[PDB]
Amino acid sequence: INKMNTQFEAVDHEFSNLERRIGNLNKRMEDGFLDVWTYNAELLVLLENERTLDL
Amino acid sequence: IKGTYNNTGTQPILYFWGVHHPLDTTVQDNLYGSGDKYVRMGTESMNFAKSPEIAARPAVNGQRSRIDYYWSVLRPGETLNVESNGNLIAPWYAYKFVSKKGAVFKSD
Amino acid sequence: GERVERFEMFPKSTWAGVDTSRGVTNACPSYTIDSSFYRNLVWIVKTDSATYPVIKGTYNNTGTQPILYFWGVHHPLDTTVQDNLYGSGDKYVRMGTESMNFAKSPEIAARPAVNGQRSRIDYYWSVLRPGETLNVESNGNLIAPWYAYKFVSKKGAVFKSD
Amino acid sequence: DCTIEGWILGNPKCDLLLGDQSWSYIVERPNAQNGICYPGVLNELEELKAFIGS
Repeated sequence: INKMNTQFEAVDHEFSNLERRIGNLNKRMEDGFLDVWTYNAELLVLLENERTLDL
Repeated sequence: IKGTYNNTGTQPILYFWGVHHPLDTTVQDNLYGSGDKYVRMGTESMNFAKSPEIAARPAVNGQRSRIDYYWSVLRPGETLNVESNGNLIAPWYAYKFVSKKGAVFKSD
Repeated sequence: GERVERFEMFPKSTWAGVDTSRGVTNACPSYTIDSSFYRNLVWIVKTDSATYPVIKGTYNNTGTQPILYFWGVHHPLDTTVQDNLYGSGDKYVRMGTESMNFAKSPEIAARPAVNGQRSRIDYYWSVLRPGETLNVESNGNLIAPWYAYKFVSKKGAVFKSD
Repeated sequence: DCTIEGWILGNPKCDLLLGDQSWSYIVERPNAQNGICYPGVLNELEELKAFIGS
């Protein structure tokens, strides 16, 4: 819980009609960070439960 | 017409103004005088100058004219000068502003 | 973009009092002739009579498809070229919608020659939303829209490869 | 009932927010109808919203 307390802050600013590219960049960055954090947390949970029951 | 405002305090000043674009030369010559018009504004770091662009746009809320709105932030110690020969929407009220990081939510 | 439908928005018979056929140049050739122009834009030129009368156009949106459209402003190299292709006096090219505002003035300058042309044409584009009306007005130097694209979208990308 | 545009511009139908105010976050309803009354374009509106959020 200590090493996971670091929060990644992200808010969706308004993007205009001519800011499709910046909007797509924001979306891709936030989605990639979400995928990374979700994968890390889930696989850590699995491996930790494994080695805990083994212990 | 000319105007000026000095900044004495320590609060930034968010302010707004606008330029009116009629639909006919008749509307322009009726609301304002004749000749070349302009709306210019300056600060220690801001420079703005807009000329009237008369065109008959589609009607929105019964208006075929337009008003382009612009905004700026006068920094503490910064002076603002405004000059116009016509088509000027003049600032009347502004906001002294002190900031700290936040966000905006679009929900019901 | 998922699907497009090319249509004609402002026909050549919309601009009154101006010559609609002279809008060709050797810099934009086809495979048959040497002097042509874009199949979607019209280079409006003066008739025998001078002064380039004020031209207006409009288009209403009835359907449910957004309309990608293009236009342009011509900048000659001399006041001679401007006074020859268009009338005399202050020119302008202005356009408006429910959300778009455009206004360009002629900026005559002798640029370096590209494809035998020392003049320029600034191209601009926009997307008329469903239910949005478009108005166009000009006293000269206008490249008028002729064909536009009704457009229905879904996320995709573009690849630069051989 | 309004947008940020009509709020800081001073649409006469959004005068409940007024004078000296303070907050931590701002809520904007989606189906509002009191925005820009006289038609026009508010330049750098997205940057204005971002600067107002702070």
